Amino acid sequence: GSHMLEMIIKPRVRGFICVTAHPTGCEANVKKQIDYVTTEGPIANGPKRVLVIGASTGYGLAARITAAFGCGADTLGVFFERPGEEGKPGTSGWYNSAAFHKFAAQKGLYAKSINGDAFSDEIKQLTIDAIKQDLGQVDQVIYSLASPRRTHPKTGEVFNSALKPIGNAVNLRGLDTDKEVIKESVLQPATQSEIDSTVAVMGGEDWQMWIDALLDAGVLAEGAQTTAFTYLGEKITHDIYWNGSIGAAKKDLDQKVLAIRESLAAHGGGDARVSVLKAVVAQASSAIPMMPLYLSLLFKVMKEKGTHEGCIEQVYSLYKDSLCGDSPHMDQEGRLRADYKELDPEVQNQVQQLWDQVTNDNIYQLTDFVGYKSEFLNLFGFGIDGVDYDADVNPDVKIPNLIQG
Ligand SMILES: NC(=O)C1=CN([C@@H]2O[C@H](COP(=O)(O)OP(=O)(O)OC[C@H]3O[C@@H](n4cnc5c(N)ncnc54)[C@H](O)[C@@H]3O)[C@@H](O)[C@H]2O)C=CC1
Repeated sequence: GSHMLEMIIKPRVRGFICVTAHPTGCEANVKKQIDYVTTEGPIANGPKRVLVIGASTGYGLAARITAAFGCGADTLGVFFERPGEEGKPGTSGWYNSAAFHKFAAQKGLYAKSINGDAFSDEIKQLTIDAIKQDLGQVDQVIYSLASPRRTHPKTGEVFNSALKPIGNAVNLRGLDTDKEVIKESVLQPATQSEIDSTVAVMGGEDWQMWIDALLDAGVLAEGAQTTAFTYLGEKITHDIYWNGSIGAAKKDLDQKVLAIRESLAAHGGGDARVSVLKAVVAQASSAIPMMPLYLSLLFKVMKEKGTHEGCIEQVYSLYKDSLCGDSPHMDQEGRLRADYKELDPEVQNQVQQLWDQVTNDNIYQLTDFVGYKSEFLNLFGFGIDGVDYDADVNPDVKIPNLIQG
């Protein structure tokens, strides 16, 4: 009885994290993103040998799909995910990557992945080995890591990022998605070590080490390109993302990209850019109470303007318009911008006006909290069209050409 080895997978939410994922729904999600790309059409003169660091979920997964199925690229992915086993579904990023390999093979595209700590030297060396063996060199490096912690590869110190303002304490409105209440909480300012720790985790050092180690090993093509993804947002979240501990990390990136750009533009006119993207629902969104509230408001306002979109729409445009096309959105620091429709003055004015009217009683009249909840479950493979959630599945979905570090 393989009924012993298969199970019916449902969402289990503990705190504000979904601790299960559905493999069939994750596959359908990857397919939906692939189908969006192929419907929009090919992207000309894109890279053909692409390394994506953080390739299993969210924006990194969208970049891998865009590169592969939009630009026709062979892709090498790096991520840190949990395989499935009997009675214990793996992470959504694992099932997403299983689906990616499946569809890439169907279309005759190279797909290899490395599972391990991208902050470590050992994973960087395994990645170099794969490029040498399979691709020779890569002509694009996407940096799309998001982690709350980083083990420094030389010293072994474990750094933890902090989500805090700098200077004064601040009162931040948020939405508790477990109790479904509007709630304010006071965040204390970050200590200097909380700033230093957040810069170490979320700044540009590891990104630079990736370029540094790859160069020393000679696996970056001429005219090579690299970009790191980030969020800047506007006033509502600025206490954190502009002036806060995370802001300090983003000030690291605007400097590191200049050094990286200098190294590549001497290498046959390569280029490097910080790419700024719009706010989306991500796995960790519900645990930062301000984001569910902001997203629920932003979604409703942008839907009323016809401009709501998620990861694959964002990154397809970034590739088509900025990384590979001739209508880039450069800003004054030299950042590629894909977030301009979120930062529409009228959108922001409307969100900021609704921000100060939303209460426990009008949440569903003033916001798209419904949409937030649906898109959050979607991340883990739940609520997808055409999926029979009553059918048993084997949680141990395997991945060919998966290098375990
Ligand atoms: N979620 C959002 O609203 C926005 C996010 N971004 C940027 O997008 C990038 C990706 O983050 P998200 O898509 O937000 O969510 P995400 O959590 O979906 O992606 C995180 C990725 O990093 C990988 N990862 C984490 N720790 C790792 C480790 N130690 N070793 C190897 N891989 C590891 C995960 O496997 C996954 O592939 C980040 O650079 C973030 O700043 C930019 C704009 C908005």
